[PDB]
Amino acid sequence: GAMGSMERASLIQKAKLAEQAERYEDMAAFMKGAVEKGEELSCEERNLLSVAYKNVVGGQRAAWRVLSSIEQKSNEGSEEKGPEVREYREKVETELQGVCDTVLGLLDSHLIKEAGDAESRVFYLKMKGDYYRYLAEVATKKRIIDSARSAYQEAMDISKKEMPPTNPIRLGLALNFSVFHYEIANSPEEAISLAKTTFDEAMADLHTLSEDSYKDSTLIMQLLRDNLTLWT
Amino acid sequence: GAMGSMERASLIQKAKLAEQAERYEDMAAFMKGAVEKGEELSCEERNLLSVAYKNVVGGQRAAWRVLSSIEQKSNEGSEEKGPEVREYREKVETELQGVCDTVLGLLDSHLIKEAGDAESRVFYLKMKGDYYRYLAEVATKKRIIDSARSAYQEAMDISKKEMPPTNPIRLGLALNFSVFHYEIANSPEEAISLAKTTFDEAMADLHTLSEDSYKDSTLIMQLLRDNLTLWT
Amino acid sequence: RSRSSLAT
Amino acid sequence: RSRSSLAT
Ligand SMILES: [Cl-]
Ligand SMILES: [Cl-]
Ligand SMILES: [Cl-]
Ligand SMILES: [Cl-]
Ligand SMILES: [Mg+2]
Ligand SMILES: [Mg+2]
Ligand SMILES: [Mg+2]
Ligand SMILES: [Mg+2]
Repeated sequence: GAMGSMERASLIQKAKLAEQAERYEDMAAFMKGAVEKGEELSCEERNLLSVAYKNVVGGQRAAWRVLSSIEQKSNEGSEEKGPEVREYREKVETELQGVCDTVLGLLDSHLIKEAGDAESRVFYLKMKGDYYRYLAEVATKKRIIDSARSAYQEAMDISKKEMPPTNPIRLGLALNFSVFHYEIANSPEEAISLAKTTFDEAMADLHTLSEDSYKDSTLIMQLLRDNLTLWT
Repeated sequence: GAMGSMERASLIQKAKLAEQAERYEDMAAFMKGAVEKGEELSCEERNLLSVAYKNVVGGQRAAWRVLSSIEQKSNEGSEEKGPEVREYREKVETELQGVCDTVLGLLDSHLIKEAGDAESRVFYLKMKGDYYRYLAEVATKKRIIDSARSAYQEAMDISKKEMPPTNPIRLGLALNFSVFHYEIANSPEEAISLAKTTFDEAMADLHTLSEDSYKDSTLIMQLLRDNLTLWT
Repeated sequence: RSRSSLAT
Repeated sequence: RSRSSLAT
């Protein structure tokens, strides 16, 4: 693609510049180019990839929700305004699906299969679950939901065997899987149970951590607690 | 172009949806398509065009400033990091210039020449000044500065003859021309004089206005006052 | 309203 | 730092 002529290190450098400039579409394109060089990604590089695409799809998801809400209102004594709301919601939806398909394609070709360490494999499987979850949010679907579930479950199984309960990757995975249960899978009790158990097992392991690791873990634990407060 | 097959009214409708969804690039593309239908724009439509492109170029300008600052820091005991900062600043700069050229092209073909009423003609000439000003911010230039000056001056001459001193278009034009003087033309005294005179002449005309028009005018007057406080 | 992992 | 007309 268009990044084929740029050095891997230059793509990484420019991804960091793009982040500083809040140019997340550029950041994602640079990181896609870096992945396509075919080498494995370091921890920092994995995080750049994740930040870039999370910001891109996050803006698409927010736009899609605005347009979907307008579309649902039009379908209630509502005056007919023609096909335009549906058309434009479909346009944004198709672009969102394209970004998800792009990320899933990078994971399948070939990030996941080359990821042998727990930290990398769990990271990528969580990403797979997340981007299938974003596809599920707009799907009208059972197979997409099962694909998200399967990726999250494999990541959970590895994380429980290979990582301590305070590990930020493990915590963020559990957080997002709990959101999947609550918002996608119609399983609020599973969401609540997962969030509670994750929080409590992390609490009990905080004593092993340095000041900096304690800050990292407790930040994510607070999101679990915020959700539990919303859900109960 | 790609909007050639879409109805004018549908483009306007979708521009409004794009605004609600904060999808300003889409909004601008829809409004470009509407302009290219060849009919004059209403007041509301002119404002949609302006909002869309101001938001697009505003994000580019902010990114350009981040990257330019990093580039200037690298050119001070600074370790050599290669061509990447310059290359990426140039990429953003070229995209910014392209958006400005697009807007200026719409104004020249054929919005300005068909604009006969003061409200439309002043609006478009102000836009011309603004987008030449954005080109001047990145130029390394005398001719660009003179083009901005000339457009603003023609807009000022019409606005002073045809609009009351509280008219929000006239006020916003004076505000932006004063910014041109201060930030582009190295003329802070002219900037201060223009802002002061504009503010004082508007003050004296507020008594003629309704409650709603008073709110509209005083909001912009506050920006003139904020700048005067910064500049003096 | 549910919070997922931060974009960062 | 100078303020120009709002994007809106
Ligand atoms: Cl559309
Ligand atoms: Cl396990
Ligand atoms: Cl570049
Ligand atoms: Cl005059
Ligand atoms: Mg190489
Ligand atoms: Mg490996
Ligand atoms: Mg027609
Ligand atoms: Mg006319």
